[PDB]
Amino acid sequence: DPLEGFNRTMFNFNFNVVDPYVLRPVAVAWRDYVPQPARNGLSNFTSNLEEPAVMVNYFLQGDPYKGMVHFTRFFLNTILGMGGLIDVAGMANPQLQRVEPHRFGSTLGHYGVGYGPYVQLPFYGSFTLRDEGGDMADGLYPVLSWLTWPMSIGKWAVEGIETRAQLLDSDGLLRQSSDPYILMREAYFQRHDFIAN
Amino acid sequence: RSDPLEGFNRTMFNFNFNVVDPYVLRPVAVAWRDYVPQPARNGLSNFTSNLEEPAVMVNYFLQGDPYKGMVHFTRFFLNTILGMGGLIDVAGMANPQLQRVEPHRFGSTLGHYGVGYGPYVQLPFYGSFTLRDEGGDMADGLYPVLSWLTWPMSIGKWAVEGIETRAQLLDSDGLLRQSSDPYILMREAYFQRHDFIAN
Amino acid sequence: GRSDPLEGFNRTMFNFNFNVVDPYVLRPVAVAWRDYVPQPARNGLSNFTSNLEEPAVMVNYFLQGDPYKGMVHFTRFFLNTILGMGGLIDVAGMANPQLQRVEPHRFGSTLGHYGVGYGPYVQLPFYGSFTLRDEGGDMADGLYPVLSWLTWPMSIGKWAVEGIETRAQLLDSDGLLRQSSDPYILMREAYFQRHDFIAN
Amino acid sequence: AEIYNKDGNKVDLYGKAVGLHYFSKGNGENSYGGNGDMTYARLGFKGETQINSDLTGYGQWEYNFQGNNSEGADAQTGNKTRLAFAGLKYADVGSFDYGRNYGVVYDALGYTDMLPEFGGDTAYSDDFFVGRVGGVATYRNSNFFGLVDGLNFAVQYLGKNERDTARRSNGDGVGGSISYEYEGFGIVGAYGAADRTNLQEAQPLGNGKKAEQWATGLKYDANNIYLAANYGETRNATPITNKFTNTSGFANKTQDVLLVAQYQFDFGLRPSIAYTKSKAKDVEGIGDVDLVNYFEVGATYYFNKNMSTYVDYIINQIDSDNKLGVGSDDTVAVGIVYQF
Amino acid sequence: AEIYNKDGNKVDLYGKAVGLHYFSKGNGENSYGGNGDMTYARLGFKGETQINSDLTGYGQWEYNFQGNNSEGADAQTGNKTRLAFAGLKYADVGSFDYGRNYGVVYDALGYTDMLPEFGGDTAYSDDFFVGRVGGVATYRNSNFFGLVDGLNFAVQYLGKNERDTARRSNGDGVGGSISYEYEGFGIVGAYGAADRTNLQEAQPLGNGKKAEQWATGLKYDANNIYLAANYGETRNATPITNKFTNTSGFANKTQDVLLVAQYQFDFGLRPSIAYTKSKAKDVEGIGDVDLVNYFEVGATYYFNKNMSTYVDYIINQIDSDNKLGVGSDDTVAVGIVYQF
Amino acid sequence: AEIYNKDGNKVDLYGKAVGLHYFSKGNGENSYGGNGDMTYARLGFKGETQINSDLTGYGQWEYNFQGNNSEGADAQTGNKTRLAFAGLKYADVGSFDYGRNYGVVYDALGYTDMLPEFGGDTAYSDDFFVGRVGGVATYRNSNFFGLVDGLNFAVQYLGKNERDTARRSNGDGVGGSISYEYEGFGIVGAYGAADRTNLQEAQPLGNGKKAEQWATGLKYDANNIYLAANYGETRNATPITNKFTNTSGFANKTQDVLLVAQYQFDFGLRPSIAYTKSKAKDVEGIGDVDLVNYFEVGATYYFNKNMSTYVDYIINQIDSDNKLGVGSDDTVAVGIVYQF
Ligand SMILES: CCCCCCCCOCCOCCOCCOCCO
Ligand SMILES: CCCCCCCCOCCOCCOCCOCCO
Repeated sequence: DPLEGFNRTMFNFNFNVVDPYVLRPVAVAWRDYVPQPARNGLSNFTSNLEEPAVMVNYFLQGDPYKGMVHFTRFFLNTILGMGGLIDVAGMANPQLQRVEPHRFGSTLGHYGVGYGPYVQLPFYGSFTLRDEGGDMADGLYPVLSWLTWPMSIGKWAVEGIETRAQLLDSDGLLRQSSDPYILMREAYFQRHDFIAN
Repeated sequence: RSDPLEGFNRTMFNFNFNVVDPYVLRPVAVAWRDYVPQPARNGLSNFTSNLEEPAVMVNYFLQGDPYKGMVHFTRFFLNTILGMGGLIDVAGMANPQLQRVEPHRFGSTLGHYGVGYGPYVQLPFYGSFTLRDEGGDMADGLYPVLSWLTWPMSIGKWAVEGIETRAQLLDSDGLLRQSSDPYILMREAYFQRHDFIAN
Repeated sequence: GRSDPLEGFNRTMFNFNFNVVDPYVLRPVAVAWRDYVPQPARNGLSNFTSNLEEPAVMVNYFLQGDPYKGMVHFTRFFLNTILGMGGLIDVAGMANPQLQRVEPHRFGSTLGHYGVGYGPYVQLPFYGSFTLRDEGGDMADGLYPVLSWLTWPMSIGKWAVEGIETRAQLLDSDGLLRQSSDPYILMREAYFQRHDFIAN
Repeated sequence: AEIYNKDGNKVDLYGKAVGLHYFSKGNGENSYGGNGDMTYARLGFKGETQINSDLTGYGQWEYNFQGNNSEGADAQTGNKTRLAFAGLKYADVGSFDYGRNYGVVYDALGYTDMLPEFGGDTAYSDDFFVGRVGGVATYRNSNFFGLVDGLNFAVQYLGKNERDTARRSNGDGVGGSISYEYEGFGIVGAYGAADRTNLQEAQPLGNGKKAEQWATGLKYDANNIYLAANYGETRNATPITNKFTNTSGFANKTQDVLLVAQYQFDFGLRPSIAYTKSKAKDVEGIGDVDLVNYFEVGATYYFNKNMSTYVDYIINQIDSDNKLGVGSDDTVAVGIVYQF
Repeated sequence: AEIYNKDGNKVDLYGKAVGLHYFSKGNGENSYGGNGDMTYARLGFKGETQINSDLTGYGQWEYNFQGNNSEGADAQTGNKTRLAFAGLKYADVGSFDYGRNYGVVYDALGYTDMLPEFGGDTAYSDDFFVGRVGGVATYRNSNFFGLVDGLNFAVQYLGKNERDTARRSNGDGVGGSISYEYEGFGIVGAYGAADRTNLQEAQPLGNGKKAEQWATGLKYDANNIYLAANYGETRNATPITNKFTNTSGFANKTQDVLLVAQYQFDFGLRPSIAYTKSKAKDVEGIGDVDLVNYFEVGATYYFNKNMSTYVDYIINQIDSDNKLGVGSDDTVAVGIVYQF
Repeated sequence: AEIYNKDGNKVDLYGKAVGLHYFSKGNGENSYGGNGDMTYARLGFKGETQINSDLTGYGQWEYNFQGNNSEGADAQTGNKTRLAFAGLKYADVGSFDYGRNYGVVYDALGYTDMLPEFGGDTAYSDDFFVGRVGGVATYRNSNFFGLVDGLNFAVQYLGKNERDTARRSNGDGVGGSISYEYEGFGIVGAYGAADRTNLQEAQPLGNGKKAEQWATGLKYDANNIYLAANYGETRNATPITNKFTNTSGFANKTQDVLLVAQYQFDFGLRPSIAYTKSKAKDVEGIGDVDLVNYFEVGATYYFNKNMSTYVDYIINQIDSDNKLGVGSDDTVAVGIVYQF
């Protein structure tokens, strides 16, 4: 952790001002006024744009099975399920149940590549080079390639407000630990390694 | 009971009872019961009772009973189209709330809204007659279905219905000959029946 | 004792048939048949040739006054010809049992039905048994359809293939005739026992 | 086949698939029946609901899908609805059904319309009361309201069909029939008359403001034996078409005779022989001319109530020089039938 | 109707046979509905499979066979497949089906389309979103994702069908509807808009690059009583045809009003009354002109759930000198119906 | 579905409703598959009666109802009967059926006819023995009369169909096929020849008194895997159409190759890749020219035995300057399918 000094700084900016004054209020508004069918209807839709990328990426990892599983997700949900708003593939099989995506970031880490320094950015939060920034490769080919740069920042934000709400309970579970920066960096590496391996 | 022209009626009733019946009507009714087969009989009394069904509907509306009034529409509709122009009681075979019932024509509408008979009269060859009901029912002759009957057909409808009635009575046809004053029975029977309908 | 005018000529032609034309010619051909020809093919062909006689068997049953059997053999021909691939498959007979293929009753039996007689019983070389009434009297059916439409190649072909099948089926019972005192008298008594049954 | 029967309504969805071939000289142009592939299928339903002890409702629809068309431009050729009607049946009082249904003179012509493929030559479609026609209301009563046993009658009203071709048109009309059947024997007669449309009148062949058809029948039907005969006459009703002058229209008069004898063997075959002649009269520019004239020998083999096959040979007794052009060659049909 | 139900797939084969007749003055050319035989049949299947606790797959097809055609050249006249689509339904999340199906503006016009034979005059077939049209994808959701009870909505997409006639063609479009239903009462509105074909734009009647249709509806449907009313307007959508100039096209505008009242007597008869008016506006060479204007009185007798009969009298209040040519004589229908 | 099975006769009433859309650049006229709505439904019956231990009678009829027509003038465009035939199956001896049924070279061409929507480009309808055709008699036998297991043959007779268009006509003919199937593997070949109609001979494109079609196939069909390949050649049989000169006729020769690979994942998806090329030869005024040339990537999702969905992408590898005019743009189809 080279930039441990810098990262702790941007984590404070994030933990103690941009979250409780901005992100966490915006997320509270989301939880109260957006009706549930709309909320999971929206994350069904944004996550559909990643399914062709995950299919391509599981092929590049030598798992044609899971790669065609995520094809099926995209195919079934775009065509029958109203352009990704309805999860027919999951209502279909339990083997089509949505799981969290495996993008180029994981293809690098599957084929052995490391990250670099774990950095913490203001307003972004956590960032590594291999996974974030490596997932941008999936921006070079269709569905994710068709998103204008306004559409990307919107998908970032809509997803951001959703995830940020889906943590409003374990809110204090981070606020109640001696070093909440190191729990937040160990939770990042728990999730990001689990995916590649 | 009030009966003003009782003197005239009884003589005119006796003409009907003692000469015009046993010499004319009762032999004709015997011939009818003897030669006309039953499918033929029920085909005509359904058929003639159909020409009154639209009138019985119209008069039931005028009394504020759209229900009963709409039943008789159903009778006419079903029996005319499906029942071969009224020969077949498709409506009666259909529902029990549609069973053929006694007609409610203009006489009953008058008596419903308070009108009386004034005097009971009895005519030769005609039989019992009131102004309100008989002849007051002639109002229905001024408008559809019954407006389409020429006076041959009208006297034909009256005549055929009557001969049928007399044939059905050929069994009781004699229990009335065993009663002290058969004028007062077939006068009280007229008001018994005509009140029940009007109420 | 039966009456056999041409007994001398016949006994000679029978030895030609029994002791030379059979072991040297017919009987090898019959071995070939059962050794190489498959059964679907074999009973497929006996159905096919026995069909060409079915219309004749029908006409002759009418002339014998049995229109019932006569309409049976129509049905045989009709069903087996159209549905049974031109007579290859015995659909009649798979259908009803009263439609089972039976031995033909042609003009020979129709003459004998009306009691005609055979004349002298003859035996011919390469032919085998021949009488005037039945063999050759059956030729009358060659004058009217199905059998009327057969070319003289097809006629001798139907004759030959039917014959080779018959002879192949006999390849087991073979020795039972080679062990009999006077096999000319058995093989002609076997003819009349058979031909009377059809004619009567 | 009855495929539904629940809560007092039962539905028979029925059909057949018929493989047909016709053999006749050359192209078949001068044949009774033509030449070539004739395969067709049929689908329909007969429905019947028990409203109560007196009332039975019924309805029926039946279509003819031709199997002998290509999947291209000609696909619909010969496809048609045959029957489409609903009605009510009253206790002993009879029945009344309206729609597209059999004309009443078929109550008589059906006697002889018993052949495996052909026959019934006078029961023309779309021709007043002798075949199926559109817009008929039919009262029928069997056993004369419960009185006379085996005595049926029926009376029919024909709503005018002003169509595009004179051939298929008709005016307002009415007809009827009575049949008596007693111990295998049956006798029947029927008559109808109707107006001709203006279009039918403006046809070269046939003249008259009114068209009429009647026919009579005898039948014996018992002990595996079937013998039946029909006599009838038409005025201004039989569709005729003069092949030489390329005109259509109607024959001013025709006499019609049909005979049929069939036995049903227990081993399955129902052979049939039959004779049919329809002589027209007073034909514009021709005079007297035959329309139908043949003997038939045919047979049907029944595997079971679902599978059968038949041959039907028409020995066509029509002349080489028929003044209207009716074909003079024989035709023989061979069929295999799966029905349900 | 349900004739198969096994391994979570169930199949409903349904139909009817309707003997129909129309009565109108003279030949019927100047009628609301015409005159003569109107008998038809109907066949279809509704299939539905329970894939799992959330998924029900479904498909449905429905055809119209006319009983009033002859068996000759006209045999196919009026025959058409009406509906043909398949789809998926998700556990209180909605439904999705593509094919030939009802357009979305019918979600409102259905309120008043309850007459025995006629009515529902604005729900034209092949007319953007008001009737059955080909090539629509439809999302529908009932009870708003399980939350709001009785609140349905639906959103629909119209793929262009560039056909041979302007009348039946259409461009790309989209529409939607929302209804609320609560204790016998119902309110609904719906709207759609689409591009017009170059064919439709090159028409004498009608102008605009976009066709647009909306309608709104109220109903009370409880205690044997049925009352319903519909108002809507079209811009460039109602197909009109000017009888004098023999031109086709569309009305640039119409305001459409429809009302219906019916009672259901327990003894079987369902009388009906209705008023319908369709006023066109800004019509080429005419201006304001009525398209539909009548009162209706009618009734149906229900023998049981399978057999019925009806009469429907249209008091046609269209003017005698209607500038577009709409027929001004009355029409009355009599029908008998067996269905299954 | 089997909707009747009683007293030794069972009837399967089957159908499907297919919501179909084809996407191709622009109007789709220069596409592999066209552009727009492609929805259709299908209805049929398959019936089979048990006559006895040796005899089985059978019949079958199948129709194609187009969902992509209007209810107007075009209602019947593309509607067709596909199959209509009856026959008998005998014990070991085989089976024989006559009617409208698949041609014998499809006994080989079916190997590669497995794509979700397209493929099977050489199995033309109404085209001698490669597709569905009218008036064929077909003997088939399984396991060589019980002797050789997995060895089938079939012999078929094609009766002349002199229709109105050269495209759908044909003369008298005959053909056959052999298959051997043994543990996932299958080998098949078939050949037929027939006379060409005088109309067919009088076409600009294509010449020869005789039409001829043959094809051979290998398949592996096991372990959730399906691989198959087809080679064949035609002489004077493949219908061709020159879009530039607006003449049709036949290709004097074609060499035809089809390949198919598919896997069936246990969670429901069946991906598909396939290659098809059909090159014609000796074409009047053109010479050698491609007719079909593509790779296909597609997939089918199977919800259960009754509900499915598919996308079928044709990467159309055919030229811009095709001398016959074959469209060169890709086509991708999307389907949702309810069948029963
Ligand atoms: C055009 C599509 C090409 C991609 C398909 C290629 C074939 C992929 O084959 C993979 C087969 O693996 C199946 C074995 O199953 C293992 C996983 O299943 C375990 C269940 O949880
Ligand atoms: C079970 C095997 C299937 C039987 C197939 C029979 C196919 C028939 O082949 C006939 C061949 O005729 C084609 C003509 O080819 C040109 C030769 O003649 C040219 C002009 O003389």
